[PDB]
Amino acid sequence: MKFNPFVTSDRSKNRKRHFNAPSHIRRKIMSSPLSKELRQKYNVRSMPIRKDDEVQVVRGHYKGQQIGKVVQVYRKKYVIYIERVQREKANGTTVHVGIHPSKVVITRLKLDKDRKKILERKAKSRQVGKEKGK
Amino acid sequence: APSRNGMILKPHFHKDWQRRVATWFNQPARKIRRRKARQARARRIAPRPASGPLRPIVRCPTVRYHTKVRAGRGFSLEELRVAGIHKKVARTIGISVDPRRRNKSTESLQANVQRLKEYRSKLVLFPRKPSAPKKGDSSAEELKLATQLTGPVMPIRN
Amino acid sequence: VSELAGHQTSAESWGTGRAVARIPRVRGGGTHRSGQGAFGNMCRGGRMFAPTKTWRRWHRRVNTTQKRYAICSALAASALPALVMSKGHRIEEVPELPLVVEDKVEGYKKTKEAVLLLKKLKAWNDIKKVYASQRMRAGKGKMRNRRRIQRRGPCVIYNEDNGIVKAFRNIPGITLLNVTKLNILKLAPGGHVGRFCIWTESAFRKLDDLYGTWRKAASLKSNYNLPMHKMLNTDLSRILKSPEIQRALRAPRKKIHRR
RNA sequence: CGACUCUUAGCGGUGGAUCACUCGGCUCGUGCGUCGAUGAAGAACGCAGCUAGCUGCGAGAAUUAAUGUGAAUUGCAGGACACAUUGAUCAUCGACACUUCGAACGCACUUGCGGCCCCGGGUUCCUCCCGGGGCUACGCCUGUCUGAGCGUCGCU
RNA sequence: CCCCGGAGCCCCGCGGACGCUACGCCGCGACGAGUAGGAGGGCCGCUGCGGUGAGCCUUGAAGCCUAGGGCGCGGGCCCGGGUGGAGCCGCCGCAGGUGCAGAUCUUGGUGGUAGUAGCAAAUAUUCAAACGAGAACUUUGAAGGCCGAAGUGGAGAAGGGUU
RNA sequence: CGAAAGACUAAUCGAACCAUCUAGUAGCUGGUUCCCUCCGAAGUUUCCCUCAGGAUAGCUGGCGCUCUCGCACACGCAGUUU
RNA sequence: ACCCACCCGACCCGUCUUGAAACACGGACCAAGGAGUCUAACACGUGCGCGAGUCGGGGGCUCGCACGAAAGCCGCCGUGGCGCAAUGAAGGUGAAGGCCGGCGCGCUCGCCGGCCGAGGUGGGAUCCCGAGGCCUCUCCAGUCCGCCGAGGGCGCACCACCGGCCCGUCUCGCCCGCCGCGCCGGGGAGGUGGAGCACGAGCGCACGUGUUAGGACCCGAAAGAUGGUGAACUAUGCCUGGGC
RNA sequence: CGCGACCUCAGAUCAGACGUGGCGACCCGCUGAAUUUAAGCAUAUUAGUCAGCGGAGGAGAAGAAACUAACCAGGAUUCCCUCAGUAACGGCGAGUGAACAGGGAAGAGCCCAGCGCCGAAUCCCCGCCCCGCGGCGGGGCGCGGGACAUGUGGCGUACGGAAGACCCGCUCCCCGGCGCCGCUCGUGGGGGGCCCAAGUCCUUCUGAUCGAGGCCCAGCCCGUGGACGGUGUGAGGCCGGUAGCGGCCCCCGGCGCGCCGGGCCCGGGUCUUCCCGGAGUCGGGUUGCUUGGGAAUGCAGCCCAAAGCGGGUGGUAAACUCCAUCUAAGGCUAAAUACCGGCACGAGACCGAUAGUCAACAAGUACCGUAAGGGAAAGUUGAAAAGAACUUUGAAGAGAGAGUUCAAGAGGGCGUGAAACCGUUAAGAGGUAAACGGGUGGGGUCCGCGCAGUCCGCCCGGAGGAUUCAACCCGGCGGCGGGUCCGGCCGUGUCGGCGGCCCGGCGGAUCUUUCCCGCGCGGGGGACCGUCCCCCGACCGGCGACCGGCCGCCGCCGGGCGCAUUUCCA
Ligand SMILES: [Mg+2]
Ligand SMILES: [Mg+2]
Ligand SMILES: [Mg+2]
Ligand SMILES: [Mg+2]
Ligand SMILES: [Mg+2]
Ligand SMILES: [Mg+2]
Ligand SMILES: [Mg+2]
Ligand SMILES: [Mg+2]
Ligand SMILES: [Mg+2]
Ligand SMILES: [Mg+2]
Ligand SMILES: [Mg+2]
Ligand SMILES: [Mg+2]
Ligand SMILES: [Mg+2]
Ligand SMILES: [Mg+2]
Ligand SMILES: [Mg+2]
Ligand SMILES: [Mg+2]
Ligand SMILES: [Mg+2]
Ligand SMILES: [Mg+2]
Ligand SMILES: [Mg+2]
Ligand SMILES: [Mg+2]
Ligand SMILES: [Mg+2]
Ligand SMILES: [Mg+2]
Ligand SMILES: [Mg+2]
Ligand SMILES: [Mg+2]
Ligand SMILES: [Mg+2]
Ligand SMILES: [Mg+2]
Ligand SMILES: [Mg+2]
Ligand SMILES: [Mg+2]
Ligand SMILES: [Mg+2]
Ligand SMILES: [Mg+2]
Ligand SMILES: [Mg+2]
Ligand SMILES: [Mg+2]
Ligand SMILES: [Mg+2]
Ligand SMILES: [Mg+2]
Ligand SMILES: [Mg+2]
Ligand SMILES: [Mg+2]
Ligand SMILES: [Mg+2]
Ligand SMILES: [Mg+2]
Ligand SMILES: [Mg+2]
Ligand SMILES: [Mg+2]
Ligand SMILES: [Mg+2]
Ligand SMILES: [Mg+2]
Ligand SMILES: [Mg+2]
Ligand SMILES: [Mg+2]
Ligand SMILES: [Mg+2]
Ligand SMILES: [Mg+2]
Ligand SMILES: [Mg+2]
Ligand SMILES: [Mg+2]
Ligand SMILES: [Mg+2]
Ligand SMILES: [Mg+2]
Ligand SMILES: [Mg+2]
Ligand SMILES: [Mg+2]
Ligand SMILES: [Mg+2]
Ligand SMILES: [Mg+2]
Ligand SMILES: [Mg+2]
Ligand SMILES: [Mg+2]
Ligand SMILES: [Mg+2]
Repeated sequence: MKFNPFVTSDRSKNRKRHFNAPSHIRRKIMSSPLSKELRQKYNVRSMPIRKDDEVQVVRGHYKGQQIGKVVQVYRKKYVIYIERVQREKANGTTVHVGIHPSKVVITRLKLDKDRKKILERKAKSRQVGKEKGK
Repeated sequence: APSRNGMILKPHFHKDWQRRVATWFNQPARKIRRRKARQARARRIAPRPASGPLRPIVRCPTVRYHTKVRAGRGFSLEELRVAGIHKKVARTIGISVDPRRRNKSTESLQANVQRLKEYRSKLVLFPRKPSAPKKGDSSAEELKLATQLTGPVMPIRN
Repeated sequence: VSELAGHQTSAESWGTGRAVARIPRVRGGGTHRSGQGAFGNMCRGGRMFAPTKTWRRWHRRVNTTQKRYAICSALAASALPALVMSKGHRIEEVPELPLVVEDKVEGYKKTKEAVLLLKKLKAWNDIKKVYASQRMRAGKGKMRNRRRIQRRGPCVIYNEDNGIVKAFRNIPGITLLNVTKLNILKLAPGGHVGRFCIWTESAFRKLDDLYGTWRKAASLKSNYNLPMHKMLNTDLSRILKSPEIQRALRAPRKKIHRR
């Protein structure tokens, strides 16, 4: 259960919170898991997906073991566009098909300074909890 | 129209009463709020009784109640005078004082002096500074209790 | 429903003589809502017949002995495997029905322990059946935060939480009670009498101190004892084919004289 | 058989019931309990690269600064930026800013007429002229200055 | 002059239904109009809640439609097929904004009336051409007509507000 | 307001219009939602500023209780008659 | 169950009405909506708990409430309500009687010892006792078991009647009492008013029906009241223009 | 005829301050109806209610007795429960209607004028310096102004107070700063930020799964986390969260210690001598409203108009008289209490687009009205726009093919798509309008058959094949039932232990103060009674409350039994 008497557990409230979410908050919502490979290395479950990570689509039609680079992040549409994840429209023009970030797995991160410091913060909290549990 | 037998009864719902219906959906929320506020006040008045001050014994009025005895509002001045507590100070040691109480009979007076005497025996006056002057009790009766007294202080039992 | 609901219009009846129908109709304007139908419980817009009030007598208060009688009745039938099995609880492989346990079970701080316990005691197959029941609710309570529904599981009466109520918490189905604060809403859910519980020896001792045996007061509920029984020999089959009674009955006329 | 009419069924229309959804209501509760001449509420008129409405803002006008965040915004364009840099985008909001009416204040409501001090062009204080700036409501209190009275006195 | 773990049974007292949801099951008689009105029973029906069905459901829920198959005195119900595309029901309790033909009822929709009434105030149109997919109606030219300077002309006021 | 018609006062005048008191009151019209089963009326009484309504008797239903004995072994009651 | 045929039957519903197929009203058709509710108070019935009691509120103690604004507990458990006592306008008063023996003159009156203790008549479900049968494969003896049972009893509830007691009231009477002897206080007999007593039945909770007060089954006036908006139409006055 | 004091008055765009409007759920002061009820109506009622005006605050108002009572007396205000639908009012009709006591929530008490003493000992504003400065303050210094004796400040206010003499005991309280230490209850106060468990495991359905089966214990893994939401269906483990006395960073609060700057020489009792109270107010008369308040509950106007052992109250007018009880005509005060407005949250046996707010949407919008005001309708393609390229007919709208989609029998007002009503297709009928009830017939539509439906099941008899056993013992296991209650555990009624009784506790208006402790009372012992527990023996219900042996019976497994038995099959 949730016991904190200031959170909500109220369909209408959670959905309204979700759909009318502000960009910086959507960043967090649009997170996606690391590959087991990276999960081992960084000590981090998942990361906020970003403009030019390398990525697999895990479920759907485009479900496949190819590793496409991310193309853009349409936070309004809760979606990311990926390199070869696309479909030919009526008149031949390719159109980047949206995939939801959570149905995707990050194989290669785009590491900047800030992304580096984020991973350092998440790994540290994870190991504090393991120390507290032990 | 009345039909065969019944109390010829007068209800008072002729004014606009539904405009002034007072529901009680508060009450649980209220009861808690009081209770929190109560526990806070205890914690503020740290070793002092949660109760309040000590209050006198007093008989009720009228032939009806007469036989029973309650807590009164505060100890009279004669009762403080005889016990030998300066009225202005008595407030500072948790002794209720009203000054509007007469004192008719000497049976009610000596009882209420006895109360204050007993109070003064089983009271633990802390000194003003941690450095200990007169009046202020020993650090024994201080360490062994900086304890609050739950419930009414020296309760009256008829 | 709101006070103003339905009456926020100003609408007069066009009286008779206009054909139409003597309803109050919205006054004036160049809208669709003009000369319509206001106030009437029948009209669109309108005003529900006998709008619901807040001061409906919601709460309902019950005599204290009666409340206790119910709670004794539920306890008494938490024994009786039949009444527990009939109430659905898969109590087939459980070792003894007023199921009481060691008081390390106060100790446990992890679900891990609490589940392992339930599997040794063979009470897990109730929890298993709770998982099996988890499904979506039928209808409008879905859109009002009652979306999922399931079974009631093993009760677990404890005497003191030394950690226990944390341990049994995520295990779906389980409700934890104090002995000193029992509840008929939980001991007889659905107003239905049986329910598999799991006692802690400390708690299971305390029951007689709470409720009082037949020749001893409650000693914890001031002035109380058990309710006395109306009839003692419940098995009437043992009565009716006794020597004492069948001695004194005419022989049963049983021929069938048809027309 | 013929047309037409009636009935039933199939399929198609018309129409939007039903069912299923719900970023809305309705009710009960909790905490706090804050507007204004330092110009409120309310109104007006403005402001977007393409924008009418809703919203958001005020000539610094879909916002400036700051702090937090850490790559977008995205209908299309265009762009920026080096996202190893105060740094996109959101959020917060303590600095800055805040057109005109409005208690509404120079006097009027035409958006009309003014007065008084200072500044720039205009002069070379020559007042004009133009532009900018600052004052110019009523009531009232504490003081201040100037006064009034065959009001009550004193000295001359 | 004996025992039913065996008389063999139309009566069996040694143990007892195929039957016994004892709110069950069974037998005999009698009777059955009904407004207003009253009461009982509804395994009749609607929506939500606690219980409960190791219920049902993308291998197709709800709803909808059906010259298909049935049940019930009836309220109603169950199955088949179609359509649909995401939830829904049985039982035990509790709860109610719970069942429509009517209210010159309310809101929305649709007919017959009906291709009917009707498109009749103020004399008037015709020929050719152009454009154009297309001309009774546009435009140009030609003719014939009217308003007849108290104008069907030429300019404002108010009002409109971009006409 | 009226040289007077109760005329006119924004299609409204023998008392304008708007919002509220207001869901104003109504012994009077109208309507009042599923099935089976069982029982089943009254339009007469007295009183009423009562006569298109109430009250009160009556007539109806429901709940019962107390007894009775077809369990070879009955008292009481009647829209009769003697 | 779809269509068609034929014989017989068969006027359109709703409604008010003594009477509706009516030349009585409402109704073109379909969908959705749509009217005996809730609160309070009373009464009776029923179900449950406890019972001369019962009670839960209000308050408090136990939790951040996930379920909890629940659940539990309280010398508050009873301040208090209702109930356990009436009757009188009130001052007030306030439900026991009998018997026996003795002492006062047994005076159907006054005082002292013992015993029983809510009176009696009729009817009363039911219990209880039971003469006597009625047999047993024989003549008698004879405990055991029934079945019935004439006859006789205790008699619940309830009913009818008669007694009795309490309060009010009247009438008539004769005595008692003492810190205060008094315009003091107390009793008796016989009527008569009382929503009385005469070995208790209530309290709380729940459902039902009925009756009310509330918008009170739903729809409906003509009106009434408070506070505001309009003389752009029109009525009349005035100012300033125009026209014949 | 001047100059100077003061008094009363003006004027300043004089210096510096304040007030004005809004909101209005709650609150305070006025004002104040009528529908309505009374079955009519006028008093009454509706109601001191709606509308009207005024003014506030986070609450307001009230409040420290000119009180209750009549007691063995209580002791400010507010709130709840009760008092109580009571006392009372009332065309004594309809109807209306309090208070005290009692129990709670809370709890807090104070200050002037006066009377007096003190060189006005007081206040405001200037100006210079040091600190402090986003709630203009401290300290110092100025012959720098003014207020003030028509009275400022200290002491002091009815609970008495002052001044005096000696009885006693001793001396911390406050603020302006500047630091510093412990982050100080939802279990680290408040705010902000950023963080923290576990499957996308194997098969398989599907357009897509979050489904279905499985996975070292219902299956794997976490579980202080199986709330909720999102993600192409239904997800504890995909993502955000959720749990946690979990983490880190900011900021702010609140309280603890140190230093400085100031202020501050601040008691009590005992005896004496003095001191003491709010006027056009009380009170009366009155008229009008108001109240349950009745020969006047409260408020008013007008007239009269006080006193000081007075005055007020003491619920029936007055006189006499005793008692009781307060101390009016000046003021401040937190708390429990209220809250349909606001900001910010949480929840629901509520509504689910004719509902729920007028309003799920560009709604107080469009639109109407001169104006006050009135006031709608209107949600849904799909998982994704993949929103139909291209070919062709047409001036075009419209089509026909093609394509996308799981589907366009989802085509931009597009989920589902009822009925009325219409078009057509098929079938059937047709001069008494249609339609209907009952009864048959004919035709259709499908549905069940049968390409014999002769339907199964027992038992038996026969003829064919078939494996293994029943019967019988033997060994093992399990179950039932039984009495000898045999032996022991188990428990009901009784009796014995007075044995638990102090190693058995509660309760009691039983007793005792021979006891103890604390102040005749409280607490604890100590007797006593009632109730609940140990020891063994005896009798009895030997009770579903169990064990152990023995018996009898049953069943299963395994041995043996080979075929006049044993099942199977046709
Ligand atoms: Mg208290
Ligand atoms: Mg509505
Ligand atoms: Mg449904
Ligand atoms: Mg058709
Ligand atoms: Mg619609
Ligand atoms: Mg019948
Ligand atoms: Mg009927
Ligand atoms: Mg869907
Ligand atoms: Mg409802
Ligand atoms: Mg209809
Ligand atoms: Mg024509
Ligand atoms: Mg022109
Ligand atoms: Mg009129
Ligand atoms: Mg109505
Ligand atoms: Mg009438
Ligand atoms: Mg009957
Ligand atoms: Mg009539
Ligand atoms: Mg007639
Ligand atoms: Mg008819
Ligand atoms: Mg006729
Ligand atoms: Mg009529
Ligand atoms: Mg008609
Ligand atoms: Mg309907
Ligand atoms: Mg009853
Ligand atoms: Mg009645
Ligand atoms: Mg009603
Ligand atoms: Mg009306
Ligand atoms: Mg009138
Ligand atoms: Mg104001
Ligand atoms: Mg009337
Ligand atoms: Mg009337
Ligand atoms: Mg009238
Ligand atoms: Mg009144
Ligand atoms: Mg008002
Ligand atoms: Mg105040
Ligand atoms: Mg006072
Ligand atoms: Mg009081
Ligand atoms: Mg009462
Ligand atoms: Mg009144
Ligand atoms: Mg003075
Ligand atoms: Mg989901
Ligand atoms: Mg989930
Ligand atoms: Mg996670
Ligand atoms: Mg009055
Ligand atoms: Mg008197
Ligand atoms: Mg005050
Ligand atoms: Mg809609
Ligand atoms: Mg709709
Ligand atoms: Mg709506
Ligand atoms: Mg819909
Ligand atoms: Mg739609
Ligand atoms: Mg729809
Ligand atoms: Mg489809
Ligand atoms: Mg579709
Ligand atoms: Mg559609
Ligand atoms: Mg849809
Ligand atoms: Mg045909």
